[PDB]
Amino acid sequence: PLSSSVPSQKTYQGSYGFRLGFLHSGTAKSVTCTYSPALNKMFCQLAKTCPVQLWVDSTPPPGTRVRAMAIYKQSQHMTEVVRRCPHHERCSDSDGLAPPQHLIRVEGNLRVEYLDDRNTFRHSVVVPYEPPEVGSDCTTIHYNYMCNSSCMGGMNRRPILTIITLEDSSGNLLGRNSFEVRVCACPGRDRRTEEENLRK
Amino acid sequence: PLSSSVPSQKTYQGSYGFRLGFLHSGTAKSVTCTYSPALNKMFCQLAKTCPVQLWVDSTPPPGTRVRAMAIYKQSQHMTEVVRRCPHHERCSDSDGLAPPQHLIRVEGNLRVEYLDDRNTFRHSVVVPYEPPEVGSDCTTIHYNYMCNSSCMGGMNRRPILTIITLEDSSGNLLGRNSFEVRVCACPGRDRRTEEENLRK
Amino acid sequence: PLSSSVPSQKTYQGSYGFRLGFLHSGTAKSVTCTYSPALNKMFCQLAKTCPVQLWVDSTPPPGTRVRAMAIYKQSQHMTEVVRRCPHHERCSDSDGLAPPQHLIRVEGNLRVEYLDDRNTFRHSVVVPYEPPEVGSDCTTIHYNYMCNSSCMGGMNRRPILTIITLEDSSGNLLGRNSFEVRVCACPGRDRRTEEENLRK
Amino acid sequence: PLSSSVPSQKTYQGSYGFRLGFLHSGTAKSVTCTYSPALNKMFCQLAKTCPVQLWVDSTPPPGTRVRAMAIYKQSQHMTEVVRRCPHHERCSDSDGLAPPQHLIRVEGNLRVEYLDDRNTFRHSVVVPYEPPEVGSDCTTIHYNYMCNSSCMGGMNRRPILTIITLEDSSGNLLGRNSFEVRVCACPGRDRRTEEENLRK
Amino acid sequence: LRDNIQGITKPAIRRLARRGGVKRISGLIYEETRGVLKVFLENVIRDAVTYTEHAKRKTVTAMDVVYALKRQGRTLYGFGG
Amino acid sequence: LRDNIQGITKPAIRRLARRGGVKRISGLIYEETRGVLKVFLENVIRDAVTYTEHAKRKTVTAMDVVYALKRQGRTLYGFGG
Amino acid sequence: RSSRAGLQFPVGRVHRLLRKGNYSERVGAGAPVYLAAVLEYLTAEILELAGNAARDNKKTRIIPRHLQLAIRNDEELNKLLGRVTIAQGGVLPNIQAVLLPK
Amino acid sequence: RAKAKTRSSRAGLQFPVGRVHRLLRKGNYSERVGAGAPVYLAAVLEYLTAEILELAGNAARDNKKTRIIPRHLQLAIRNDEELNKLLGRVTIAQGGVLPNIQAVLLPK
Amino acid sequence: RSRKESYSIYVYKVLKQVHPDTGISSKAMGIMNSFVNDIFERIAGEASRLAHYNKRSTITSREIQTAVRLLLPGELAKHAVSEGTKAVTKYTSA
Amino acid sequence: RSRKESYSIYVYKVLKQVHPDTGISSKAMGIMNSFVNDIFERIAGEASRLAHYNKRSTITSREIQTAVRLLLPGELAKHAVSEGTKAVTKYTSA
Amino acid sequence: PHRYRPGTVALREIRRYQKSTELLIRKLPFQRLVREIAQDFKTDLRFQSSAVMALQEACEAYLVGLFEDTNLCAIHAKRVTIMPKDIQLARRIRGE
Amino acid sequence: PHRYRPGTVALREIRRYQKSTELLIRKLPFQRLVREIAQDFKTDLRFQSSAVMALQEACEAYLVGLFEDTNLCAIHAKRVTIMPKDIQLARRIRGE
DNA sequence: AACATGCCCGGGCATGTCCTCAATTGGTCGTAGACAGCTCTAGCACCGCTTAAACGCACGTACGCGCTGTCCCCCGCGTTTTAACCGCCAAGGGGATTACTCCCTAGTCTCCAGGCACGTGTCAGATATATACATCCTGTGA
DNA sequence: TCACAGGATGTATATATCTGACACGTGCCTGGAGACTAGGGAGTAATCCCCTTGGCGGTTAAAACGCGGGGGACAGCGCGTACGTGCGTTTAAGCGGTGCTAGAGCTGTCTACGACCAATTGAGGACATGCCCGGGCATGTT
Repeated sequence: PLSSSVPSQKTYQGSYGFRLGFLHSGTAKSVTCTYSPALNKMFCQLAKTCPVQLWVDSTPPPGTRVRAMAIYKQSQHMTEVVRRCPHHERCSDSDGLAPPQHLIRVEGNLRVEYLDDRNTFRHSVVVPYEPPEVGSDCTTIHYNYMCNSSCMGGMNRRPILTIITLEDSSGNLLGRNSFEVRVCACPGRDRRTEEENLRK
Repeated sequence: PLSSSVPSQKTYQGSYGFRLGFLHSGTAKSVTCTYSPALNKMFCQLAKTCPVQLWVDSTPPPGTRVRAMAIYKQSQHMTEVVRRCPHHERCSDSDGLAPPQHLIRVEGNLRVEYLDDRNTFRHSVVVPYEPPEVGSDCTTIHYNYMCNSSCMGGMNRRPILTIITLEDSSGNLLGRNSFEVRVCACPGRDRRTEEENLRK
Repeated sequence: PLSSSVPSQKTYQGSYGFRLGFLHSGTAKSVTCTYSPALNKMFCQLAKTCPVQLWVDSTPPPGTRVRAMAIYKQSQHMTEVVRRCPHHERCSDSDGLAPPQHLIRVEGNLRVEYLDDRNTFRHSVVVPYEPPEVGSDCTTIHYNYMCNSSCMGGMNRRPILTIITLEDSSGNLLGRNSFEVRVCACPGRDRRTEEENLRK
Repeated sequence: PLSSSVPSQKTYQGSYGFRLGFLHSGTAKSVTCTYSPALNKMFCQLAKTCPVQLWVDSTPPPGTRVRAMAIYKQSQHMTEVVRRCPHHERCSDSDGLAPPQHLIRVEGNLRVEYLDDRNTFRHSVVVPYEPPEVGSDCTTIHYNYMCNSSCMGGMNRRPILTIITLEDSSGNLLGRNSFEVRVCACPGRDRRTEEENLRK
Repeated sequence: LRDNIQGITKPAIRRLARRGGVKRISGLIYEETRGVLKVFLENVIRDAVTYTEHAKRKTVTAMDVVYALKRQGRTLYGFGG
Repeated sequence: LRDNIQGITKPAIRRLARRGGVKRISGLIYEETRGVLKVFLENVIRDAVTYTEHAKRKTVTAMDVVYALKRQGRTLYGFGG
Repeated sequence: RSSRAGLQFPVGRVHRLLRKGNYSERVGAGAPVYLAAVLEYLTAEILELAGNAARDNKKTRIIPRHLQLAIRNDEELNKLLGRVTIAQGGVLPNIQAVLLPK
Repeated sequence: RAKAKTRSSRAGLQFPVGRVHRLLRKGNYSERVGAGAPVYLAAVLEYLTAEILELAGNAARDNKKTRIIPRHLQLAIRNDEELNKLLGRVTIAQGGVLPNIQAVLLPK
Repeated sequence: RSRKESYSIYVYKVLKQVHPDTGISSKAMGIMNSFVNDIFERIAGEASRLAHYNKRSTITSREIQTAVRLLLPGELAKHAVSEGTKAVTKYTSA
Repeated sequence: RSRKESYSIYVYKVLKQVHPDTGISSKAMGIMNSFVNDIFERIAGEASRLAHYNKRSTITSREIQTAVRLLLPGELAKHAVSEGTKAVTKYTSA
Repeated sequence: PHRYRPGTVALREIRRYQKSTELLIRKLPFQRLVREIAQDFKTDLRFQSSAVMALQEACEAYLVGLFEDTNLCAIHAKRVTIMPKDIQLARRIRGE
Repeated sequence: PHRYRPGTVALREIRRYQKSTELLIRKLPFQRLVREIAQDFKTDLRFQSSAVMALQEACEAYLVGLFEDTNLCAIHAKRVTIMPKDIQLARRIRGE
C-alpha cells in the first residue's frame, strides 16, 4: 500500500558529528557483502551479514537509539511501502524476533525492536546505540536484508535507499545518513559492473 | 502441500483413438508458444495462448469433456501439487472464470469449469469436447499457463508434465495423453537450447 | 464479450450450388472495395459500398434469405463477438435501420434486418434472397463495414472472416461460403502488399 | 461537449516567482518521458510517469495547491473540453482515485483531488503544494496522461497545452505556467523529429 | 493502264546513263533500272497522293510532288517552293 | 595539348573494322582512317561548341553533342534527348 | 484521364507538348489522344520484340543490346530507325559468306 | 506626323524587311521576334542571293547571253564549293550537269 | 530540388503487358525515352507542316493520322491507325 | 486578286546592282524564289530550335547569327555575318 | 565505207547529254507510267502537267545521279561496263 | 608448337566484337583528342564525361558503318584486303 | 566463471492522414470550319498528219573471264616497355537558383503613298536558217 | 597498237522575221510607319554545391619491335560472246486543234468548339503514429 508521507533522506551529521562507514571488502565472486564509496551503495546477498559502522565526533547521551528504514530511490515510488515479497513472506525463515514481512533485520542483538508505523505504514528496525569498543573508532551494526531487490511482488527491481537515523528516547532526530542498497546473488560482480558504468 | 497420490501419466488412446497435436511454430526467440516433437515438450510464455490440438478416429458422445492437469516430472517431486507461486496467487489477474491459484486456464470458452479435487488436492481445468467440421481433422483448445517454471515458491525451476484426459459426462476416463511443459520468457531460445543438448 | 459457440465456416455449396463472386476491382488509390482471389480476401474502406455476388447452379425458393456474420480468423479469438469500437459505436452515423454497434450493414435494401443473437450473442445482418436480373448470372448485395480492422477497442488489428449463409425462412442452412476481410484506409496498397508477400 | 470559456494560458510568475522545470531525459525512441526546451514541449507515453518540477523564488503559504488542466492548442478547438476517448473512458484502468474520463492524473499522492467544473465543464487534477527538502531547490509532481494525443473520438491528434496553476486553498490564482504535451508511443523519435523540423 | 514501264525505252535509259557519264552497258541494266525507277517513282507518288488526300482534293499539284520529294532529302527548285 | 590523333591506336582501328566484318586491313588504312575520324570530330565538335557558346556556357553537355549530331543526319539515343 | 482512352501513356502531357514546340497555334482534343495511342503502340512493338530477344539470351531483363537486335530483326522498324544510333547497341553478327573458309 | 520611312530603307537593304518580319513572327516558328532579327536575316538572304546571281551572270557571259537561265544557276552552284554544300542535294529544273568525264573513259 | 519529365513509368507498364515477368535496365529505359521523344518530334513536326501547307488553324487527329502514314512503313501504319482510331472513338464515347 | 508574295522584284534589283546589263528568265526567277524560301525556312527553323533548346521566348539577331554559322560553310558564314551585323548596326543607329 | 568501232559514239553522246538541258524521257510514256502506278492506290486520280513534269525531272535527276555513282563503282572494279551489281552496291551504300 | 594459319582468328574477332557492345577505342586518349580539336575553336572549354561518351559512340558508329560499306566495296572489287580508296569511294557515294 | 532465465528499448513494419498538382466541370466569346453555291480553267478525251525513235537483223573487236607465276604485304607469336586504367583527395569556377527593375516587344489605333495589277507600244531577243569553232572518227604516221 | 589532221557532226554566233521583254501610266487597297500603354522577358547581382581539373602510385595490357611463310595481288596472255553500230520500216509521240464537265477556287453565313480562366476533388508520394519480436542486458544457480 501507499504511505501518507515520505521520510526525509537529507544527510544530517548533527551535534554529534554522525556518519556511516563500511568494511573494505573486495569484489570477488564468493563475497556475501561489499560496499562502494564511489556509488555510496551496498551490495549484499539475501540473509547474509551486512556490517554498517556508525561514526561520531562525540558520544551521544544514554538512551540514544539507531533506526534503519528502506525507501524506494525513484521519486514516484517513494510513497510506496518497502516490504518483502509474498514468497519470502510465507517461507519459514523468521528468527523469532522479526515479523515475517519486514525487509531489514538486525542480527546478534537481543534488544532489537521492529515497528510497523501506525501513522505512515512504514516498516523500520531499531536498536540501542552503544559507543565504540577498545581499538575501534566506530560502532558496528550487522544487518540482514531478507529479499533480493529483484523479488517480484516485492521491491520488483526498483533501487532502495537505506536511511539510518540516530534518535533520542522520544524518537526525535539527532542525526541522519543514507546509502543505496542492492540485495543480489553476486555482490562482487554487480558492484564492479555499476562502478564500470560510472565511466560510460 | 503434498497430494495423497500421483496421477497416471500413461498414454491411452482408448475407444475413440485420442491423440494430441501441436502447431509447427518455429524457434524465434520470443515466440509465444512452440512445441518440440523430439522432447515431447511445449515451451510457452506466461498467460499466452497455448493451442493444443485434439485428434480422434471417431467422434465421442455429446457431453464428453476434456480435462488438463499438471504434475512434476521428477519422481522426487511427483507428490507435490503443481500450483501458482505466492506472488501470482495474490495478484489481481483472474479472468472472472479461473480461481487465483490454478496454474492452467482455458481462454475464450464460456463453458469452462475449474476443479480443486477434494481427495487428491490436484488442480485441473475442464471444457466440453466439440468435434471439428467434417473436412477438418482436429479440434483446438487454447490453454494458458499462469506461472513461469522458474517461479520461486511455486514450480521453482522443476519441470512439469501436462496430462490431458478425455472424459464422459460423469468423468469416466475415455482417453489420456501427456507432454512436458516449460513456461518461460524466451520459448524459442530455450527450445533450441534443450534440443541442442540432445546432441551433447 | 465471449460467445457460447463458434459458427461453422465450412464451404457448403448445398442443393443450389451456392458460391460467392466479387468485382474485378483494381489496386489504385481511393479504391472503395477490392477483392483478392489469391488470398480469398476483401479489402475495403470504412462505410463504403462492398459488392458481394451470390452465384447458384439453380434458383432457391422465394423466402430464402442471405445472412452475413463476422468472426475473428484466429482460432483463439473465434469465440469473441466481432463488434464496432467504442468511438464509432457512439458517433452519429446510424442510417435509421442498423443498430449503432453492428460492424456489417447492407445498403440500399429496406428489407434488411439486424440480429443480436440471444443465445450466441453474435451480430448478423440479413436480407431476402433474389434471383439474378434478366441477363445476369448472379445477384449482388451491397455491404458496408463500419470500423477499420485497426480500430482500438474493436477488431484491434485482428483479421476477420465474413461468413455468408444462404438459409430458408426459418434460418436453416441452405448453403455457406466465407472470405477474409480487411477494413483499412488504403485497400489497394494493402492488397498489393499482401499479394506481393505471396511471392516472398 | 463545448465549454462556455477558454482558460487563460498567459504565463504569470506572480508574487512567488513561480516557474516550471523538467528532467534532462535522452531522445531514446521509446523513452517513457522527455522534454524539449526548444519547443517548450513534453513527449511521453500513455500512463507513464511525467515528472514536472515546480520552481519558486519564495515559498507559498500553507494550504497552497497545484492544479493541472489541458486545453487544445489550436484556437479553433480551444472551446472543446479535453477528455479521454470513448475507448479509454470505458477501460477498467482507474486507480481508485481518478475518475474514468479525466486525461491527466497525479500518481503517488494520497491527497490528490479531481474536479469536473460545474460552470466551465473543464477537467483538472489538484494536489497540495509542498516546499523542497532542505538542500533541494524545487518540488517534483508526477503526472500521468491517460490517452495518446492520437486517440480517435478524443484528442484526435490535436495538440494540447497543459496549464499548471499555483493556487491558494480556495482556488485563487497565485501563479500560472504552461507547456505543450504530446502523448505518444515513441516519445524520443517524435521529439527528435520536431526538433529537426525547427531547422526546416 | 498496263505495262507503261516498257514506255521507259532502252535508249532513254542510255541517255540518262550518258548524262551520268556512263560509257558502256550490260543489257541487264535495262530491267534493273526499271525496277529501281519504279520504286523511287512509286514512293514519291504515294507521298504526293497522301498529301492530296489530306487536302481532300481529286487532283495532284506540283506542290504535293515538291513536298513528297523534299522530305526524302530532294529539295526541288523551279516548280514553286 | 597535342598529338592525340596518334591516340587513336592501330589495333583499336582494327577492332572497329572487325565490327565492320573486315577480314584483312592494309597498311595505309590507319592513316586514312585517322584523317576521316578527325574530319568527323571537327564537324561535330565545331557545331557542339557553337551551341555551347550560344548559350554562353563554357561547358559542353550531352545535349550539345546530341544536337550537333542530329542535324548531320544522325540521331543518337541514350544520352538524353 | 488516360483511363478514358484505356491508354497507359499520359495524354495531357502530350497535349501540353503539342501546345509548345511551336508546332501549331491550336489543338483539337482528339489529337493528343490519337498520338498517345500511336506512341504506345510503337512502344509495345519494340518492347515485345526486345523481351523475346532477352529470352533468347536467357535473361529476365532488357538491356540496350536487346533493343538493338529486336529493332533490326523487324525490317519495318529497321527502316523507321534507319539513321539511329543506340548507346551500347553493338551490331548484328553478320559475316559475308565470301569471307568464310572453304 | 512624321512621314513614313521603311525599315528596308533604314537598313540599306533591297529585300523587304516587313515581309520577313511577318514570315518569322507568324506561321508557327516563334513565341516572339525582335526587330533586329528580320533586318539581320534580310541582309543574309540578300548577300547569298547576290553571290548566286554574280556567279550565274558570269556563266551567262561565258555563254554570251545577257539573260540568266536555269543552266547558269546550276553551273554557278556546282562550280562554287561552298554553294555546292549549301545546296548540295537541291535539284534544279533544266539544270543539266557538269561536263565531268572520268579520265579512265577517255580514248588512248 | 528540381524535378524531371520522362516516360519511364509508362514504358515500364507497357513492358509488363507484353512480358509480365521481364525487367528493364536504366540504360534501356534511357533509350526508350529517346525513342519516344524522337517519334513524338517527327509526328508533331510533320503534322505541323500539313497544317501550315493547308493553312488550317489546328492539329487534329487527321493531321496526325496523315503524318503517321507519311512517317511509318505501311504495316506499322495500318496497326497504328487502327489504334488511334479506336482511341479517339472510345475517348469520344467516354 | 488572290495574293501570293514573291521575291522576283528584289531578285532582279540585286542582279542589276551586280551585272546591270543582264536580266533573268522567268524560270531562273522561279528558281531564285524557291532558293530564297528554302534558305529562309532553314534559318528560321534553326533559329526556332535554338530558342527552344535554351527554353527562351524571343528570336533575336543572335539566334539568327548562330543559325547562319550552323547552316552556311565558314567562308559564306563570315561574309553573311558581317553583312547581318552592319544592317542591324545601321538600323538601330538609324 | 565508214563504220564506227563498237563503243565510240558514247563520248559524243556523253558530252551532248551532259551539256543539254531538255528531258530525256518522252512525255506520254512517262505520264502513263505515273497514272499506271497511281491507280493501284486510288482510281480516278487526276493530274497537273506541272506535277507530271516535276515528277519526271526528279526521276531523271535520281537516275542520273544513281548512274554516276554506278559508274564510279564500275570504275572501282576496273570494268568498262556497268552491271546491276554496280547499281545495287551504290544504292546499298546509300542505305536504300 | 602450334600456331594459326592466318585468319580464323580474324573471323573469331568479327564474331566477338560484333557480339559485344563496349567501347573498342581507348577510354582516355579519345578525350584528349576532343580537347585538342576543341581548343582550336575556343580555349578553356570544359567537358562533361557524358558529352565525351556521346562523342565516342557517335564516332565508333560512324567508323563502323563506314567500315561496313568499305567492306562491301572491297568485296565488289573481289579483294580480300580493304584499301584507302575503298573508304574514299564509300564516302564519296554517301555525298561527303 | 559459464550457463540459466527474465524484462525494456530499437529496428522494422503496420497502418492512418497531409500537401501538391492534375483532371474535371462550367462559362464566355471569337474564329474557323463547315456547308452550300457559282464560275472558269484545266484536264481529259478525241482526231489527223509527219518525223524520229525504236525495233530488228547483221557483222567484228574488245572486254571480260579464266588461268599461272612471282614477290611483298601481312599475319602470327614472343618479349619488353610505357601509359592506361584504376583509386583517392582538394580548390575554384561555373552553373543553377532567387529577387528586383527597365525596355523590348506586342497589341491596338490612325492616316497617305506606293505598289500592285492591268493597260498600251516599241525594240531587241528568240527562233529558224546559215556560218564558224570544238571534238570525234577515219585515215595516216610512228 | 597509240596519237594527230581533215572532214563531219554538234555547239555557238549572226541576219531576217515575228513574239516577248521591257518600259511607262492610272486607280485601287492595304500595307506600312508613327504612335502609346502594360505584362512580361530579359538582365544583373548574389550565394552555394558539385564537377572538372589536377596530382600521385601500382599493375596489366597494349603496344612496339622482329622474323618467316602464305596468300593475295598484279601482270600477262588467250578465246568467245555481247555489245555496239548501220540501215530500213512502223508506230507513237508530238504537234495542233476541238469540245465538255468537275473540281477547284472563292465568298458568305452560322454553330460548335477551343481557348482561357477558376474552382473543386482525386492521384500520387511522403509522412504521422503504434505494436511485436529481437537484441542485449539484468540478475541467479552450479
